[PDB]
Amino acid sequence: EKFLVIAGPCAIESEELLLKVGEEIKRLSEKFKEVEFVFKSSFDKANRSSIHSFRGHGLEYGVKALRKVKEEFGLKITTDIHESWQAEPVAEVADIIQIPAFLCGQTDLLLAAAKTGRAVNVKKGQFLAPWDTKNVVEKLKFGGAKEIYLTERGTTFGYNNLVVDFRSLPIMKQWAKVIYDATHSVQLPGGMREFIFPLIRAAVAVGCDGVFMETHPEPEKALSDASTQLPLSQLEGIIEAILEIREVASKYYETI
Amino acid sequence: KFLVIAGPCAIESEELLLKVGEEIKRLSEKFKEVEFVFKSSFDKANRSSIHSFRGHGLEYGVKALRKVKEEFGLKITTDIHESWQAEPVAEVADIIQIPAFLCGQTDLLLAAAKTGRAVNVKKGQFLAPWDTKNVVEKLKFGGAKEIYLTERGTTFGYNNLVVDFRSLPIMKQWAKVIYDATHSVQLPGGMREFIFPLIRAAVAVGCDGVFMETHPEPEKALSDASTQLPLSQLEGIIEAILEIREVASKYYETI
Amino acid sequence: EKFLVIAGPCAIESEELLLKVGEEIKRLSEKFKEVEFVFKSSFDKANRSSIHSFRGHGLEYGVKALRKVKEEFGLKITTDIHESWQAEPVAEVADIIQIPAFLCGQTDLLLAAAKTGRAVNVKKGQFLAPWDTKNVVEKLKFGGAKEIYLTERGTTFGYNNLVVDFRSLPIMKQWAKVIYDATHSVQLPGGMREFIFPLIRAAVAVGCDGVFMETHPEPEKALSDASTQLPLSQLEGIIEAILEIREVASKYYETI
Amino acid sequence: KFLVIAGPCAIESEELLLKVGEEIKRLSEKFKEVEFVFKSSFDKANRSSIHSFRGHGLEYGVKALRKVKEEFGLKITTDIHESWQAEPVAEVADIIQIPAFLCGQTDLLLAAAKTGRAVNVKKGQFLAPWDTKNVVEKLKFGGAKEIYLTERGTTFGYNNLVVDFRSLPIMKQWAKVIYDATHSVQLPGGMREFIFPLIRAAVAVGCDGVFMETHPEPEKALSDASTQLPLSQLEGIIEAILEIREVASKYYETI
Repeated sequence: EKFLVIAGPCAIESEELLLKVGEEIKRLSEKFKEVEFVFKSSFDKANRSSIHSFRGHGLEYGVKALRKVKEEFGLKITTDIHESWQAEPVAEVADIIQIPAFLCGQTDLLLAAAKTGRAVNVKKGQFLAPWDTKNVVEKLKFGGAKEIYLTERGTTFGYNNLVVDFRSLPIMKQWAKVIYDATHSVQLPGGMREFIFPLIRAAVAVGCDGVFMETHPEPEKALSDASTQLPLSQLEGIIEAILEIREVASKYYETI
Repeated sequence: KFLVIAGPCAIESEELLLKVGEEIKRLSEKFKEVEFVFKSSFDKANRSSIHSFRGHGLEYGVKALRKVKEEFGLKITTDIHESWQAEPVAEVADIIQIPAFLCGQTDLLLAAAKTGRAVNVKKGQFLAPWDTKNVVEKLKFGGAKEIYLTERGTTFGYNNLVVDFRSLPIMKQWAKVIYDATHSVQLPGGMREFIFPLIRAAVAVGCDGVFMETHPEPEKALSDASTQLPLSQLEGIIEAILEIREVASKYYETI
Repeated sequence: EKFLVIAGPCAIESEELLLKVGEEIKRLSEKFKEVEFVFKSSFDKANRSSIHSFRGHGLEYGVKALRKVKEEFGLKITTDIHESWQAEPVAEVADIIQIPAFLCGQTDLLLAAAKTGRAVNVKKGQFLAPWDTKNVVEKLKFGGAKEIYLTERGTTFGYNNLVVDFRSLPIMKQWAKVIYDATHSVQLPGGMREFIFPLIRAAVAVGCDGVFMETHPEPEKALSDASTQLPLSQLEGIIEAILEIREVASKYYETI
Repeated sequence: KFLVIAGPCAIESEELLLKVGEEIKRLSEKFKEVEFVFKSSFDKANRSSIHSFRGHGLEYGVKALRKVKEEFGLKITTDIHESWQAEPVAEVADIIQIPAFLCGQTDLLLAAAKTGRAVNVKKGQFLAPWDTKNVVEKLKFGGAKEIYLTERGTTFGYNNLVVDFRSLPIMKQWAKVIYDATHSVQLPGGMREFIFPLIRAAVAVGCDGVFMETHPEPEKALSDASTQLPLSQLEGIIEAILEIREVASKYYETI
């Protein structure tokens, strides 16, 4: 089954940044034909810590940029919504509607995403036990979603720290396809980078259906997640490595 | 003065709200020293199961709360779940409540501040005490003047919440602090026996108010049945925390 | 029932330090007659982080100093043991044998303490759930202990941090007398001081049978726990406050 | 070379030790690339219950391990619980194992180093990865030269352990790192189904060896029955981690 790689800059800082990253992703999709790539970027960071941090350029602008990426490269698209009303407009361009970790339990947002007919990817809340994502998936099916993903992005471990409990991959696999978020799982809420690659290797060795990675031409200048966004030039090598580890580990993946 | 926010978890019916409102009114008359605020949610927006009780709607709920504020002259507070609900709710609500999961949603906070009403944010289970500083700033930026931060527990492994009381003095540096006595002991996903003990700790440590869900018959509650306090037990607990506070206040640190 | 106050310098830095603190504790015992005071100090810090930190002056020296305190002031004594063989010699002076948090599950150390006929106080491990102290008490009874205490000293909460779950007081009270350790519960493993008094108020409001506090004439010069040891001149006020909070909260203590 | 430490949890009888030793010997002959070490405890010093199996004593245990080292020529490792046991154990044990709870007991570490043998410390459930640096220093001070740190999980709420794999590269800065595949998934106080998945993660991330308890019939084990790996399953798992390591080693960071 085709492995999923969801990647892109954290925030749609501009339509130019989007096309620049989109070009590299299109190139990788041509090389890694056994992979299904999905371009990701948020039209809005609705929950930055500080009121002074970069949020975005609006839904309208974001959707237009994302659509430009899709038209120009033939890339599938995914972006996250924050309130029910955003589902409809976003569904016009997004192949996969993403649900933020903090909102994984908001019934109406989930129902709004499901009725669009698009695929839905829910980031598992940092407060949520893996066995409790069962009802999240149940809500989505109830709302009409036929293609569902659950994304592992770490769990609250003391203050300002997240730990990844890899037991969650096979548990959530019982009711949905599982994606490992390599970027936000090492982030210190409220170092980090050096742990991205090692945990990604662990994820594919344990077994998942896809990986999610934020990447930017020059992370040091990103308007959000600068410290954890992967340098764009490193994406190819990371992908090649996980496909290699995936292949050799695959014969041992347990049947759920 | 000391704040006591109480009421049934969900607006099961304006009838139930009036029965609880009557008692809160009575206690209100008995403890003139305490500022009571009637609380109840018009919608349980994040029940684990799709097949659970959510409520009767915003309109029916606002109308029911209006009836309590009118019949008993009590202050009101209910929680909002999306930005568009702030204004209609602000018609009745004296204090707008922000759910713990949504404590970081900038637009929800700004829409709350914009109504001019008081705003009470439940500290997320994922949030460090010192990180509530930015939450308060967003509300100030948005024009909020009366701001409350409510302690409701912190994620401790799976399906468990622990109350780190160090948070009370930390959050107090930038806002009035309320202690949520009922959601702080519930396991997410012994509960009741621990509500009063931890309530006593909160007042011994020092807080500006206490938040408690109460129901005539918690057993039959449509939400949080396991943790809602029997209405008949409310007076005794209020008297107990006022006596403890009277003695302990002598030692509350300045900060 | 007489409230227990266990206090003293963390480590027996010298016999002079011991007599100096012992004098203040004797004075307080005369004032607070409704309190049972127990003088505490370790003849050895058997698990400092660094091999270079202060450990002590030996079992022999320590026991002799502790005995001097007992003879000179009529104060009850408590100190901790680290290996089974230490129980016998230590029992000659200690009225209460303390079991370190990390060793709360070592069957032989527990059995060695119990057969001395002395009272035993076990610090609850930072890894231990409160309902699991039941078997610790069972082991002690099996070994002959008739007077047992369980001491709350925090729980592992992420890295380098402890949280106090006050629900543990009424749970452990089901099988033993409970003591709240005001000093080590705010310590950051591997600020702190400002939280000592507030958490002590919480402990007595919830309800316990005693409090444990480390105190030193000049904390800033202590050879161990300098940051969290309470200034000796502050002890009287802390004790007075907890007796006041205890009295007003007492009528509400639940029956276990 | 890669380390594989395996054996039954408790020395239930030198007989059982010989049956397991035979298989480890065979695998030893099959995977010449791997350094096998036979492991078994002569005493379960911290069972929750006083009415549980502890063992048959240090003398009986050392004798039984001696029989394995003699009959099969395999290296040995057992854990000590108090300082006085280091020397007698060092007669047979090639590697002295320090229990996770006692990883901070200076005298136990020093007595272990003094025997001149190799020392493997299980990282406490309460210990941060970076704080293992001082543990290693105590052993060096004590004369230890071959030092191992073993990852066995971290306290995550009550009765639960989580494995933070970030610890593998952190501890590796000052010692060889071993991953304990069996105690890392046990709940203190799904287990088995998670042993192999996490073992795969450990080798994908990078470690110098793996630790696994195995028993001919775990169901009948006198200790850790729920988590000991069936002896017949050991070969397949070893082959699996060698293949994963062969491919993943290309990407292990230098550090």
